[PDB]
Amino acid sequence: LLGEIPDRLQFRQPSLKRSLMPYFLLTQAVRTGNLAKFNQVLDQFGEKFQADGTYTLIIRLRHNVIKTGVRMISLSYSRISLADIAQKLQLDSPEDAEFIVAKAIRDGVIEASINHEKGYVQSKEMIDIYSTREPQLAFHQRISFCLDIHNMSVKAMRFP
Amino acid sequence: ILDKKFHGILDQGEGVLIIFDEPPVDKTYEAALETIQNMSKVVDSLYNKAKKLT
Amino acid sequence: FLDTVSTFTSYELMDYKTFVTYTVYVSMIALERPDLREKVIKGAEILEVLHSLPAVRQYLFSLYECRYSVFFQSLAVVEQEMKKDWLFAPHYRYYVREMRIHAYSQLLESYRSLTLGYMAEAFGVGVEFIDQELSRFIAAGRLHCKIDKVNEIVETNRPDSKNWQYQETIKKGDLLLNRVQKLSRVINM
Amino acid sequence: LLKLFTTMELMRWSTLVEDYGMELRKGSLESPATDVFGSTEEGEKRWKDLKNRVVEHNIRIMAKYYTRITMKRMAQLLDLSVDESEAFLSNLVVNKTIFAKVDRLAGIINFQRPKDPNNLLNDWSQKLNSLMSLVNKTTHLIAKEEMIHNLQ
Amino acid sequence: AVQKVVVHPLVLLSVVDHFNRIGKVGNQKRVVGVLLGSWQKKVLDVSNSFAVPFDEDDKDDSVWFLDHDYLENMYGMFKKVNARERIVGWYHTGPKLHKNDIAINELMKRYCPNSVLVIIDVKPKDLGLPTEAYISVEEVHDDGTPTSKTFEHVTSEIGAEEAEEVGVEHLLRDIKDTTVGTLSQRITNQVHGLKGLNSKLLDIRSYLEKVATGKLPINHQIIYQLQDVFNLLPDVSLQEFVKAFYLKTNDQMVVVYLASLIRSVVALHNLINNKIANRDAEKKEG
Repeated sequence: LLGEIPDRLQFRQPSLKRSLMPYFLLTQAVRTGNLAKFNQVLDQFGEKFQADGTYTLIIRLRHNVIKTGVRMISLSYSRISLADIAQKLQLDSPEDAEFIVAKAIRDGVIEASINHEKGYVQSKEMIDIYSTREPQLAFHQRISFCLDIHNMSVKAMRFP
Repeated sequence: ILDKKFHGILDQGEGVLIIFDEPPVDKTYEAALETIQNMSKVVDSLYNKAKKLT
Repeated sequence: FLDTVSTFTSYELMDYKTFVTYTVYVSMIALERPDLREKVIKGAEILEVLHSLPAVRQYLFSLYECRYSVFFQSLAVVEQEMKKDWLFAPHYRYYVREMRIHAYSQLLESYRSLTLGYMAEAFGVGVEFIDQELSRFIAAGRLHCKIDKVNEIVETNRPDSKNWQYQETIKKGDLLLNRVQKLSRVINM
Repeated sequence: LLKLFTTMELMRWSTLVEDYGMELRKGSLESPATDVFGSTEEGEKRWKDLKNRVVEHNIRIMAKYYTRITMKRMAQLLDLSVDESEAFLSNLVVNKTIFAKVDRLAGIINFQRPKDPNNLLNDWSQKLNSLMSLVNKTTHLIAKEEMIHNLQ
Repeated sequence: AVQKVVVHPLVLLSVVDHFNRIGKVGNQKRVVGVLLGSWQKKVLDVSNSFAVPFDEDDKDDSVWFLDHDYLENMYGMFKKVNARERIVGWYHTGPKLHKNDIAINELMKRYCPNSVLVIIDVKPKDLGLPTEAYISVEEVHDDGTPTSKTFEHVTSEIGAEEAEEVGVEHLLRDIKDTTVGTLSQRITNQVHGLKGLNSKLLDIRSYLEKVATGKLPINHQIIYQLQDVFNLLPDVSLQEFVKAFYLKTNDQMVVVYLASLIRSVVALHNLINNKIANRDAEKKEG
């Protein structure tokens, strides 16, 4: 449900292997935006999901994969046209694409500007995150995380 | 630029070749590469940890 | 495989010229471009055996020549040997686009703004082929770059000399220090 | 002569010709204008060499004041065409007397400074130099405080 | 001539111990003596001195006498033991200077070409590095006064010497030295605003008083001149740092980065090694 996942066989175990086979190819269809491949996984491997009780996500995970598919394209390209990404992500229509990109801006997923005539989508490179801003501000949480462990080591040292 | 004999960058549209030797690498590789070695300090100490406890 | 002719030819070494083919196909990835031309040109005993094969020596120097018109041809000839040889069946899949990014590494490093129509020239002619190709390189983390669509512009980038290069410290250091957090609560009890 | 060498600034090159065009008629002694402007092939070389004196002495003071300059502004300042400036930009820079970054697309050019990586001198001259004048206040203030409070 | 002076705590005490000499017998004025300077260079230094009985009448505000039989033969005493030590001038504890002080220096100019007077303080109070120093010159004046002899302030600084810190720096024993790098620089910062901005308010109130009364001093012109040198940055609303804004944090760029990088590995040195040595002793004992 995060939308960003790698292939999960790096977590596979030879004993857990046989049990995760219906659940394995699932995430393999999440990395791709094909509907025919994703729906075929739900039909054949849906039997294993019944014991887990995970069916709550399968309706909202379709909206999760379409965000991964558009993030793959938006990160790979500067400008992405709605008509070219229409059939490539097979949204099949210009009107629902205007609804998805609108909600993508509402969720802060995409920075793309859109020029509506036919229409088309013309974006630009997002920058200025730079150096002086994010790393040093994140380091406030990194050191506050580390200096607490200094106390955790002292507290653990006081018992002996 | 690939052979390092020339440090710069071109401009295809307006046709102006710009030369920059600026972007050094100094502090960074001297940090992360030492931490990658520090990954061998804890993993090799994991043997001492689990051995003395159980 | 740096030993080269010091092994000479043996019943267990089969044909040494074929052993030259095995070491030259791995040397176009693992052996970097400064050292790629070095081992063949400065290396004495290994240089005569590669000059005997016009197909391999061409693709070796054409890789240094950077021309992308002869790559898709000659790389297929190497792939023909990679297809018809044993133990290379699982390993040829990643080998294909790894020699592409090897040629594409030096490619995008050349210009900050590059038009893919100028790439159609060298590729002969890449139009929609490198569209999804180079896009599937970025998604897998291979050669992070920004290529503009319908605007015919490629952007370079990514300045890895400063920001993202710092991230290896704390990220690998998280599970590190986490492992000694949990194991610190174990002592005692 | 020496006026152009000291304090520089700007003067119309024809006004310098007005002064050094009378030295042909000056005299008494015409020999200084003979060896120089009296010879046709030697004069034309020294005339363009006289140009090298007036145009580069501007570049010497302008390199101190840049910062930046537009290409069109350099033409009216050097009293010649932009193409003659590019010729004077090429021959002076191959002598590497002044480092210059010349952009002909937007017309913005400048003399030095090398890309501004400077960090230390930005902070040091800030903190050390300037604040030394700021911390020297009370030092000589109590010196003058004694002066004003002893009489008044 | 004389630019700056170096006053040792030893010779300054020679004025202070004489404050016990004539302080018990009284009565008026102050402690006054003749100063023995050590001049190796334009920078002036003082090692020892000799205090002489001196009095200045009030009424009679212009009356002053040194004892010159004390000055002559005792010079041959200190000269015999120390050949380098000679009289560079005189001194006194002030606290301020009456107009009669013009005649004390001009009389002893036979001893030294320029006699530097040192105003000292027996009871430390304010505002800072104590005592004072003056030099005798003639600037006349711009208004046209007859030639005006007025002592100009000489910056005074304390200095040390070998073998003299034995008993001096021993008796305190209560000082914490320093500690450089943590508290030493920051206590100054809290004081740099205090001592920096208090003289700011004391002078700006006297500079406003100028228009009101006490004019002259006009000054002129030294007051506003170096104040305008202070004006390279005002800094006023708001800070005019638009060019120094990105540069502000850019100076804090690496300082925070290293502080983030050092504390990470210093922890790896502190955390790991502590856990190792702890469990080695703790669990193997019981």
